[PDB]
Amino acid sequence: ATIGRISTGSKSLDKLLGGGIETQAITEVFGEFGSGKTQLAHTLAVMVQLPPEEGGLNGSVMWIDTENTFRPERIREIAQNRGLDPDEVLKHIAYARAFNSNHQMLLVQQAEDMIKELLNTDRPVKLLIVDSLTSHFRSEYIGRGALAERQQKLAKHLADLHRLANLYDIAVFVTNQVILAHSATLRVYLRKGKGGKRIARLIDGEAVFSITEKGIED
Repeated sequence: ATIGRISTGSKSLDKLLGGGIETQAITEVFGEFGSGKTQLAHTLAVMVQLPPEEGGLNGSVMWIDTENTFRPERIREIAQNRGLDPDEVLKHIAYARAFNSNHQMLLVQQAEDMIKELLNTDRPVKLLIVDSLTSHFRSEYIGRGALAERQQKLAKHLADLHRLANLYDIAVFVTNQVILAHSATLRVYLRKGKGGKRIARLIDGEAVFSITEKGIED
């Protein structure tokens, strides 16, 4: 299947990404607390639901939340301010809280059931968010020997996510609060800049955007 692209809401960030976030890929955003990772996730969960000529994929969303940071009213606000029905947009987000890293891993396997169910509807899953990818792994796997164990478990979790992305033509978008290896297909470093702006750089030019009532935009 041909790759799809999802607009982030920011023309600057879209250009940095080569046209938006890609299906059949894991895009990781990483940066300090407050860099805007979760705001970008909320914006993408709306943008993907737009039709293709507006930067979406007519898609539904699955969201795995490890930090209780999903805000339904933020979805509704972004949707309404972009001309979309807030309740329809919210309804197309399947939401799950992951209680620990092992539950997080099961939830990704569980997501395949709904992905298959929706695959031939008019709104197949096109975006799978894991926010935060790493928080439970960081809290649970700590101390001597934890580097190898944590990286091996994360590698398996990421392999599961890569399979869903590649098999079902989904964009996987993950957040990471920040020498270690990584296996996301694209890594985007996010940081605060002047004037309330956020700055994004690809890891291994820079885009600049604001967090607004429309989610993010230039």
